[PDB]
Amino acid sequence: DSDLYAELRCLCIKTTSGIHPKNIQSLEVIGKGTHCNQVEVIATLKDGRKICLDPDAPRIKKIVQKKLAGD
Amino acid sequence: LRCLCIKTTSGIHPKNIQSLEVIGKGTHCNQVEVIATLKDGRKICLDPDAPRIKKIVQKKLAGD
Amino acid sequence: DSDLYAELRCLCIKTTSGIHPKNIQSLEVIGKGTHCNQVEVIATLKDGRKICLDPDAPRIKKIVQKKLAGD
Amino acid sequence: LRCLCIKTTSGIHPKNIQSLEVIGKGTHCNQVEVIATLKDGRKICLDPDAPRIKKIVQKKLAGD
Repeated sequence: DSDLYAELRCLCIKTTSGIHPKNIQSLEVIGKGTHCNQVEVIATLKDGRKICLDPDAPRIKKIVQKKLAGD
Repeated sequence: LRCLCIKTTSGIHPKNIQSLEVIGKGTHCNQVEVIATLKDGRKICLDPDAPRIKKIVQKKLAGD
Repeated sequence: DSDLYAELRCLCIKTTSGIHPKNIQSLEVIGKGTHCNQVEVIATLKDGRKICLDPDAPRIKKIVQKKLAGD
Repeated sequence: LRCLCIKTTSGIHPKNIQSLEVIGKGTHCNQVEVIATLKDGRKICLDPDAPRIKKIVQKKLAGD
């Protein structure tokens, strides 16, 4: 809890569960660790923009399973 | 440009996974690709259709 | 400026060139794009902590070249 | 988990690369791995020893 100079920790303090899966190009799930003590999910949109998703949101868990499935 | 993951696995323990990237099918890759990054920086492809993997993903998402 | 709700843009507003190459596990170089109009370099330390490196610093460019080479 | 890049390439245009990740040799992968993510989300392995790749990396760092 004593940051190193220029250290990058958690990326997403604000999150949403309101995205349409058809607009997502890829998804990254970053588990808890020494860099940040909360799970963070980042969705990369087809246009390159990125958005912070709520890992605990039921809708987000279902979006992740459909993606895995090729849905 | 094409598929990166030609060999995949389904028996990795979740304690070792730091993060996962899920990429859908595209013009030059007709399969969903799941790349896990280990705590030691090494990377591996996971079988997206194996039930063991679907559960490891849900646990990673929940803080497991 | 119009950001989408919960959008993630630039990650490193503070950067440094004072890092020892031997402590770096992996390096990520993220080019400019719609998500952020400046190059960003994130070094992941052996312990998992992450730090923002200066891409324009001669010392950083040389650290990337020795890493590519297996140093 | 071990070496992810068995096939690498040295002829991709930097215009297509969004980001690169460089991973050093470890206990079970005796080669530096360079994974490029294209703007379409596909991933590819780059030959770290080729001069055309060493230069593409420097252009990326420089913002070209």
